[PDB]
Amino acid sequence: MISGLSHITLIVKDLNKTTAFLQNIFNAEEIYSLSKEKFFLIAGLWICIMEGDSLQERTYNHIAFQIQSEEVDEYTERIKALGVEMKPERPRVQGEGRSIYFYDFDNHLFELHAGTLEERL
Amino acid sequence: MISGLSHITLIVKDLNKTTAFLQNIFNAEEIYSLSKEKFFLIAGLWICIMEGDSLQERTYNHIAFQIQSEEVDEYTERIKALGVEMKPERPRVQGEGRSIYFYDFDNHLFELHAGTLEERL
Repeated sequence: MISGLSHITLIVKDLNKTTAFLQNIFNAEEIYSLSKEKFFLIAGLWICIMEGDSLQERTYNHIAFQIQSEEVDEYTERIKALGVEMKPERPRVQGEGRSIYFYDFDNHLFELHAGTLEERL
Repeated sequence: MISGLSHITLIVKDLNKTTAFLQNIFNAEEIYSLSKEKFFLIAGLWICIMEGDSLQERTYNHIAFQIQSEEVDEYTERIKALGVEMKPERPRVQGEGRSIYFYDFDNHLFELHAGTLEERL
């Protein structure tokens, strides 16, 4: 059996810049910083960031984090207030919960979803 | 606080084909199958697969799953035995554990790593 997820590794052009973004929105705790890179825990999740022009084009391939209903509006606020790229919010299926999509500086699509797979069925 | 991860969504050209791959290697349990898509649990992990030519180029952006030391060789075997693209294995820091990298059919890089972030520091 595969244990769980080990980590997600993401490649970004500016390190420091992505960092502030992460610890601002996702509130990542850094673990530490040869080759320039940094580790983070986001919602107990091992995220690794490596510097590099590896940012090929925008796709629907994305990571969704679980937030909670009341948080959606507050989180919308935060993302806007960092001037990060944030799509307008579409209503799903009033029983499928809400989602917000926004990018980091490096073509990375993020979703904040609210409403468990469990109920999502 | 962000709860955990909600799900990772991946875009693949052939659905059925990716599927077999997933449930073969990662042993994903399907949850179910408008628009063609399928859900899976991989190591208690909500993975969603959507059909689409959205497979922009190969990068180091990747997902690593946690496996265990003894499994490494067996898992190497499996990946080879599906004829999926698998990089040759590099020894890391004899105290940083081992890793294996391989692609799905759609420029998706996967890592199977063995050895906790905890000890990885």
